[PDB]
Amino acid sequence: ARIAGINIPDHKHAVIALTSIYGVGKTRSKAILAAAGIAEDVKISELSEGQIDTLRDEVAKFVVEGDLRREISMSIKRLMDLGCYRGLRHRRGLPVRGQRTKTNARTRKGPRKP
Amino acid sequence: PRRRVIGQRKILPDPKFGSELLAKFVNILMVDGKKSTAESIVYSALETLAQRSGKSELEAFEVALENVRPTVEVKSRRVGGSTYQVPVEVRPVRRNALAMRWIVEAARKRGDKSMALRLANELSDAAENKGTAVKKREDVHRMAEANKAFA
Amino acid sequence: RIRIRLKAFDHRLIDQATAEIVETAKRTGAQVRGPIPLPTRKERFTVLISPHVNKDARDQYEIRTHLRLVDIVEPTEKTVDALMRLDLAAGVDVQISL
Amino acid sequence: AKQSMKAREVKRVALADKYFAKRAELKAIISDVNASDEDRWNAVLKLQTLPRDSSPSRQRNRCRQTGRPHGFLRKFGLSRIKVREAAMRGEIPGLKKASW
Amino acid sequence: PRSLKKGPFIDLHLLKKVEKAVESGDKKPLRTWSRRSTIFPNMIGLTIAVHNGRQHVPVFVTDEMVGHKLGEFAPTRTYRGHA
Amino acid sequence: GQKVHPNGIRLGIVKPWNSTWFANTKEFADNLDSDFKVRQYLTKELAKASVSRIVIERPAKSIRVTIHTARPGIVIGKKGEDVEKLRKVVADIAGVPAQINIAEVRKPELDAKLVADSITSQLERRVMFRRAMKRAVQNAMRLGAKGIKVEVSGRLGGAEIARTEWYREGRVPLHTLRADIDYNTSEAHTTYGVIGVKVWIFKGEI
Amino acid sequence: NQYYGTGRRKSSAARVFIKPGNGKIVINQRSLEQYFGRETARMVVRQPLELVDMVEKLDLYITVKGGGISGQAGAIRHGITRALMEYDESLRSELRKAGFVTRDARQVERKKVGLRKARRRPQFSKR
RNA sequence: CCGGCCGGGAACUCAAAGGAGACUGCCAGUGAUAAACUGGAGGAAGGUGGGGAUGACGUCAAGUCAUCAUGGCCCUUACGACCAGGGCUACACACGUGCUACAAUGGCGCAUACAAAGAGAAGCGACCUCGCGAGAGCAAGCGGACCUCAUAAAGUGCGUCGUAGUCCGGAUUGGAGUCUGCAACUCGACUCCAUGAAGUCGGAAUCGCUAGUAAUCGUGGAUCAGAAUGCCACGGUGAAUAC
RNA sequence: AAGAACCUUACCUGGUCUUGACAUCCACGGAAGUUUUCAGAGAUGAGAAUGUGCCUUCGGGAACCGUGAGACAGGUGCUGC
Repeated sequence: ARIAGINIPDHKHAVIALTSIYGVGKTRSKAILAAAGIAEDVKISELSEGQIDTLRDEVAKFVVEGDLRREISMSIKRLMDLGCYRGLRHRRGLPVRGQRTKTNARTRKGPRKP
Repeated sequence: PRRRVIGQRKILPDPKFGSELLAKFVNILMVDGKKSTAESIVYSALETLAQRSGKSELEAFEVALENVRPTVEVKSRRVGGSTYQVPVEVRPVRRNALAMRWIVEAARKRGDKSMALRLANELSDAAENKGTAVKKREDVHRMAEANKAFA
Repeated sequence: RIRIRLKAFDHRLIDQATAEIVETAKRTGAQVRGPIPLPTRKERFTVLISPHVNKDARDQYEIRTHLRLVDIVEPTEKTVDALMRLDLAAGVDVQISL
Repeated sequence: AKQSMKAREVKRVALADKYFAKRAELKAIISDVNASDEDRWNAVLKLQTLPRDSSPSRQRNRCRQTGRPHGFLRKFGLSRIKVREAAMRGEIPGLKKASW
Repeated sequence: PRSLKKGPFIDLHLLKKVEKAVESGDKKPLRTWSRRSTIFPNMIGLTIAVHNGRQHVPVFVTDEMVGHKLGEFAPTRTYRGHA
Repeated sequence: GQKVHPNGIRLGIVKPWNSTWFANTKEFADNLDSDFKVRQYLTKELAKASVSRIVIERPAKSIRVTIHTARPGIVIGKKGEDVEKLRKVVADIAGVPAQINIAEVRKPELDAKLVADSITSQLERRVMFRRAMKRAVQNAMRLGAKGIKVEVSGRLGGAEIARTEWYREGRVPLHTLRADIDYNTSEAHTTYGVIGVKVWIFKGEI
Repeated sequence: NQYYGTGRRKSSAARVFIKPGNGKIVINQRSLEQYFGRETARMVVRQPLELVDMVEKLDLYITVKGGGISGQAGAIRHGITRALMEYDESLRSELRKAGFVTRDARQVERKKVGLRKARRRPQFSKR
């Protein structure tokens, strides 16, 4: 009931419990269950430990929870100390993909205080 | 409107057992022109009800419907500029549609595992007189009892 | 085989043209199919009518293009030179296709 | 509507035909599947060094009477103003007022 | 992102300027108006005066700047703050 | 903004088109604007010479221009020569070979373009506007028209404030689509500005 | 022999070829039960065949084109009434009292300029 | 080889041309021997059948001198002309119009039924092969009721999810791409993998709609190299309510 | 505005030309054209080859190119009161 970083829920199905990992979404868990051989509509309460340790190595195949937060944080850090356009937008706290900054972007620039 | 008194629309009856009442009910309960989903909900609410009661489907729906039945309404008119609410004796064809509207408004709340399971809870709760649509009917009756000074 | 395909903008003008070619056909040796009504084409444009603002003020125009199919079968050389002969009108697009 | 602009559009068309004929057979060596590295890296630049206009993506399709850039119709080659005026005068053949 | 079977982009005049500044051995800041060009691994360490529509801002090429384009280090809009 | 163009709606119902040729989409804009150049070029040279409408046929990849004019003797010239001039230049200004034919106008004061020509020339030569409008009205009604309306708009005396005047005689039913309504507008550029003339002539029902 | 009826409803057009036979129904080389599944066209095609109670006596070969399934159901109802009407003409006077011979045109309105979907205005706001 | 595929056939759907047909024409009653109204018959349709186009004299000295034209001023080594780069896409904020949602009348996975209207030659681009996909290669057919865009989607059948911010939501952001284009940084569209924000039906207020309408679902076109949640059109399902 | 990456574009920075990017008339000379190189962000500047076509007053004629002088061109500049 525990993979590389964290606990997965046990009464949920295999792909849904596998998405609780950072770095594993839907297609990642589909490929993980396809490489493991376990049919995805089983529960972790149904499943024993040998299947989940063959799951452990197959999710060690992917860059997952801790070093993935490390990779994303370091990539934003490299852009931010690089001083480029996207880094400077990451620095001020504005959208970086060319959104409209005139009216919208309360997700990026935060909830509407003043 | 301002002039016309035009003839009524005539709908096609209920398919499972021929009634105009259940066709009006599936038309009231529906959403965005989805007739098939609404009639599936209505049928899975009424066949699952007749085994809770014991009678057959139609007249169990009829005394689930007639317990929620507004005898009178209120209205608002004007005589002195005062503009109070005066009660009125309702026509039965709009009484029946207001009954179905109150039943659906009851069933949209009280949330559980289905819409049809919600309806099969609602109509039995109205048919033994402990629902919230019976609370709407007795609140309409109370607001007309308080306003009986004008007639 | 020779088929005649002719288009116009006026159906009153395209009727008389296909009438003339079916008559000059069956004068001499052409058991035709006759004028055959292929569906007309409607080009609907919708322009703004003001020089400036008022987007809601528009005018909708359309072109209609009529089609008639005469398919001359049992062809003789008299059919091909009597189709070489006549020069129907302006506004009529004729194509003889072997 | 600025005679300069009409002059610029008729300027871009005449260069466009000549360098279009050149850059059509110079363009296919870039991205066929499979030519080589060297002709790709030569061909990007020998497509590049030709002047910017003479490419057809710098045309504008102005009106053939007033030179208006916005509100163009490709069927008539006119702006919507001159389409409506020449349609009301009866000069565009077969263009009735649509009413369905 | 440009398609991979096109190759990266650099102007003829900028690339030949870079080559003549390497062959000449001199390392002053040189100016270009070509913000659309990709930086390249032969251009490391030298200063590029990139146009932002008004000025020519000096850009110092780093190891981290290689695959990018030249316009990302010359912001063309000056904003400090409203209030 | 009021009053849809009468020739426009009766193109649907009553009137025929000024241009008569078929074209697919690649030839359409070219034929259209070359015919615009032909009409614009003939406009001056025979707008000294009283024309009402010119119509373009294009049969057999060749342009045919038939003019309707009030004075055909000034149009043909002497010994034909002027119109061969026109023929010689129209096959230059339209590409395809050209033939030009001319009809006579039997009603010189019943076509709205020619009446508008008269009123705009009189307005630019500094006649009073009221005399020109009333004379056009009485002349068309005396030649025989079931109605006329003249509409003259602009400064009209030399004015700080522009004015609009109109005069109808007879009946002129615009909403009736079977009504045969000749209608034309013209402008006279004067020293005080441009003055618009509009002329509706109602000749009967079909 | 072979009696014929054309029904049209809501841009659909059903052709009905009926003959004296068994009670089975065939639409576009499928049977009725496997062509339609919902409660319309199980009532709608039956009501002309049930007001004049002839469900047993005649075979019905049906081709339909266009529209959706309820429009096809109305179109086959209108075709079944006319094709039945080619038998006897007291049938139409008895069936007309419930409808079934009124064609019920009711087309889709065209979308208007400035409106959004042929009646809806786009949200007037005073300021 | 059951696909109208082929002999064939001109019955049917259909395609367009030409006619008919709907007028208070007929019936009874109310109505000043009236105009008319109400009801009835037949009739596909009933009373201007539905929808569109059609905008009277004038008003607002409304809008447009930046589509055009035009009077008068203003400029002429410049307020004119050519180029490269930038900007029109900025952002403490405010408002308008939309789209997506907050789920179970729903979400996801599988199989599957039924449209109309259009566009297409420096264009639309089958089939097959290649990639998870956006796409590429190869490249027939078509100036078109022929070929292509082009599988319609809601629906239906079978499963699973059991009411949680959750298998709802899909913003944001990191990475890897594809295509158009001289060029995708400022500043395109899309695809994949990952992430998984607010949001739990919305204050005072306020808007649209009378029937194939509202609501909802998809498709198409113009502009256009590329770039619609807009605009213009087309169909599918399809109400409630008019004292 | 039925669709701003350059173009569009009218706006700003910088570089450039001013009888002009687009018209007509005079005088002088050269087929028109194509290919190709350098310096340039480019507009542009100097070149290098190839080219000489048709009627013929054939020192001329059309069309294209530059040169100088003006008449003027050009203005999305202002007033929609």
